[PDB]
This record gives sequence, C-alpha cells and structure tokens, in this order.
Amino acid sequence: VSTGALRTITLSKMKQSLGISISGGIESKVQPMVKIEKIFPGGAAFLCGDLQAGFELVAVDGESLEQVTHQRAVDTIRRAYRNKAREPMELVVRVP
Amino acid sequence: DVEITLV
Ligand SMILES: [Zn+2]
Ligand SMILES: [Zn+2]
Repeated sequence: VSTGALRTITLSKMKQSLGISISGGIESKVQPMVKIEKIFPGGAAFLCGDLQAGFELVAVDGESLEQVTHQRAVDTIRRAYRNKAREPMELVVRVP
Repeated sequence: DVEITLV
C-alpha cells in the first residue's frame, strides 16, 4: 500500500464507547491533521482489525474532518457515534 | 501544540 492511501472502514456503534483518543487539528503547526492517537480496550474500535493508531481521519458519516479544528473533529465524531440509527459508522481514513 | 482528546 502506498503512503497515505485512502481506505473506507465501517464500525458498529453498538459499544457505548468508541474507545479512541484523537490528536491534531488545524490550529496545530506540528499536526494540522486529525489522527487516531490511541485505540483503547472495551471500545468499538479495538474490535476492528483495519483500524490502527496513526491513521489520519478524513471523514465520518459523510462529514469532512479535513482542515477542521480539534474541537470540531471531537464534536463531529461524537455526534456520528451517538447517532445510533445510522449503522454502521463509516470512517474514511488515510493509512501511513 | 498537539491536542489529544478521548472521544
Ligand atoms: Zn485555539
Ligand atoms: Zn486530513
């Protein structure tokens, strides 16, 4: 796979916790992009073998996370994961 | 300046 390849990954919203920390955001000069910082046990992401820490988040449920602030990214993913009617969650990512 | 938040 080439650096930064795009990949669409689906994730069920059944678990109460997404179980991920995210890092970065357009205010950051060091990490302008939003990346998965850590995947935590107990959550939904720990169960997806295609999700890894270090992936760049591009979109969630059709909502762009490109060039967004950290605050908007957190808010956008939270709203998507709590929207249980839309199942599964769709995450567009760029792999390292 | 990298922010990290548990989602
Ligand atoms: Zn600020
Ligand atoms: Zn991005």
